[PDB]
Amino acid sequence: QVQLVESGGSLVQPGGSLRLSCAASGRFAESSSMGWFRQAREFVAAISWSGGATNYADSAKGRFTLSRDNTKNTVYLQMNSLKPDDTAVYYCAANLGNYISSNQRLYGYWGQGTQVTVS
Amino acid sequence: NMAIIKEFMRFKVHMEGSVNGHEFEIEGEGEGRPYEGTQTAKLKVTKGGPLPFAWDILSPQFSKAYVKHPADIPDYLKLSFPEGFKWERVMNFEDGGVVTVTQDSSLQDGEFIYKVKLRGTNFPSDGPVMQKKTMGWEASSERMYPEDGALKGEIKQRLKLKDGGHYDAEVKTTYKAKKPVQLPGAYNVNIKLDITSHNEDYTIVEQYERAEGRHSTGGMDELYK
Ligand SMILES: [Cl-]
Repeated sequence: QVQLVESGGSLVQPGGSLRLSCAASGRFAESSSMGWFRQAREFVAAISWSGGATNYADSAKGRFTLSRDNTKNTVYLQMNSLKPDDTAVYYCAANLGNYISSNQRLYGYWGQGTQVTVS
Repeated sequence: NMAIIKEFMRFKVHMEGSVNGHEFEIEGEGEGRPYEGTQTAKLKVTKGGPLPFAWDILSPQFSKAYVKHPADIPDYLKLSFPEGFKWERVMNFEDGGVVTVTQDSSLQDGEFIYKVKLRGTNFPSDGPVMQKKTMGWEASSERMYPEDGALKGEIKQRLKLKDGGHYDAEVKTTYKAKKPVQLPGAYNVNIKLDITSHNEDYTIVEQYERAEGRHSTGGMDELYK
């Protein structure tokens, strides 16, 4: 089992910045690769279970950064240069197969979403 | 991007080996869909050809990243990348033939890299291996279990013979990540390996394999995970 709890959604101004979190818990949390998807679902970015590989959708590259605290099996999505069309519910999902790319069907565990509004 | 497992991945493989003292080398290239459990490869004998023994004893040595796994089982071998894993196998054939293999797997420049070392011994002169009387493997079930910090698999593997008989091997393999990775519990992997084409002397051979893990405990709910 893996359970995912997200946090951090907020209202930010255009050009602004926010940091979202997702904490994984359960027997397989240590093996959970976590990917963010947004629904205004579309891939944003993902980070491997070890914290050592990241992969970003084109729209996220160079303005968003993902990191992982392995001691808490928690990932942090730092979003900069946000624009109104980044407004969405941001979901984090996980898999146990070292998958960090865009196919949402390969993530079997899902968080509850967190709302980001840019306006 | 060159260190992650995509839904399509290529591989390169080099094998050095000997069978009953006959040294040989093989180089090949493959491709497949790791999360779907399918792959193909094209292998070429680059030293020691034509081989004086059945290709089929070599075919299972050419890729466990390409196994479809249930979503709720840690996919130990995928998790081991990019550094990868090593495997070591013993095959005991029913007429006294033995194959032992060691293998290194890594992810480099966006492709898997496989290095294989093989030693086949004690195949009898009037058996099917040394006389090229085999005709591919039946589907197999590999029983997987964690042990001593590694993942083990056991198979009762059946080779078809041209005369309609069959030729069995008992196989045990150890698969060990290069760095610590969470081990799964016990489960099974259903595998079917086909030779899809070859030249007349088996110096160029194409293979296809489909492999899918399944829970072996957990009731109906753990089916088709
Ligand atoms: Cl043990």
